[PDB]
Amino acid sequence: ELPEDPRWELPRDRLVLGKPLGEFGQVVLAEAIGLDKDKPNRVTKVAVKMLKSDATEKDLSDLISEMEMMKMIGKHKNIINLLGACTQDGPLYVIVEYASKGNLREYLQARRPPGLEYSYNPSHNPEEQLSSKDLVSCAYQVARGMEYLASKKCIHRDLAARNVLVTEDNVMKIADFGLIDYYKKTTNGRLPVKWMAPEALFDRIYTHQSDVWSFGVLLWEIFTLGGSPYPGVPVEELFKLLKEGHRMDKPSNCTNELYMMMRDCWHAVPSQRPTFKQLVEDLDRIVALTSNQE
Ligand SMILES: CCN(CC)CCCNc1ncc2cc(-c3cc(OC)cc(OC)c3)c(NC(=O)NC(C)(C)C)nc2n1
Repeated sequence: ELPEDPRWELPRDRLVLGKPLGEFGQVVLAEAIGLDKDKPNRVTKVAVKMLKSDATEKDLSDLISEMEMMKMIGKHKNIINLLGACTQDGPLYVIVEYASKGNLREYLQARRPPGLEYSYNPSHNPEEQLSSKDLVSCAYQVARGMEYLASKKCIHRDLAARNVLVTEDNVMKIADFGLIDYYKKTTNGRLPVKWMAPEALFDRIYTHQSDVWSFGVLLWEIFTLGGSPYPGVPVEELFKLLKEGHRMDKPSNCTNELYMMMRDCWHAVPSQRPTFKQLVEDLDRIVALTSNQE
C-alpha cells in the first residue's frame, strides 16, 4: 500500500474520470471538483495518469517515482504541473494539468498553411494561423521551461515537440521531465535518436548541454511547423551523418539569426553550446524584434 501525503491528496469522489487521451501507463481526461480549497465547487479539466491492467511492480514504482519527482521540482508556467493524487483505497491516480491543444508537433502541423494543388493534403485549411512572432514565442516559452527545469537540476533526456504540450491559452508546457532501444520508433513512427546529442548517443553522457542540443532540434521542428528531422534516414546512416559533422538545413521562413541559434545548440563541443539561460535571453530579445505582420 501507499502512504498518504496530505499536500497532494484529492478524495476519489472529487475526480470524474473521462475519455482516454492515450497509452508507459494510461492517461485519461477528467474533471476535478474542488482541487483548490477556493472553490471546493469549481470543476477543473485535468489529465490523470494511471496504470494499465497488466501493470508490473516496476510500472507502479515508475509512476510513484515520476509523481515524487514532480513534487520535488515545483511549479512553473512552462511545465506540466502536478495538481493532486488519489493514492488511498484504490488504484494510484496522478493528476496533472490538461493541455487541450495536444503536443507541440500536432499543434504546429494542424496550423500549417493551406494545401495547394501540389500538396499531400490539398484540402488542408486551418481556422487557426501562426505569425513569425508566435513561432519565436513558442521557442521562448519552451526555453523558459527548460531553464526552470535546469535550475532544479533536472535533465530531460528527451526534449522534442512531442514532449511539449499546448494549453487552451497557447501556453507551452514541457512534459515527461521526470521519467534504451535506438531502433524503437515513436507513436508517430519517428526515431527519438534524431533528437540526441552525439555525446548522449555515443557515450551515454546526458547533461543540460545535451538537452540544449535536443532544443536545437526542437527549434528546427518549430520553424518547419512540425517537420520530421532527417526523413528516410535509418539509425546507422544517422550515426554516420553525426560522425561526419552533418547539420540539418536551414528551414525556409527562418532567419539567419535563428538558424545560427540552432547551429550553436548543435556545437560539436558541449561546453561551447549556449545555456538555457542564454537562449531565454536571446529569445526574449528576438521575440520583441520579430514581425507579427506575417
Ligand atoms: C483530446 C484532445 N487532444 C488534442 C489534440 C489531445 C489532448 C491531450 N492533452 C493532454 N494534456 C495533458 C497531458 C498530460 C500528460 C502528462 C504529462 C506529464 O508530464 C510531467 C506527467 C503526467 O503524469 C504524471 C501526465 C500526458 N501524458 C501522456 O503520456 N499522454 C499520452 C499517453 C497521450 C502520450 N498527456 C496529456 N495530454
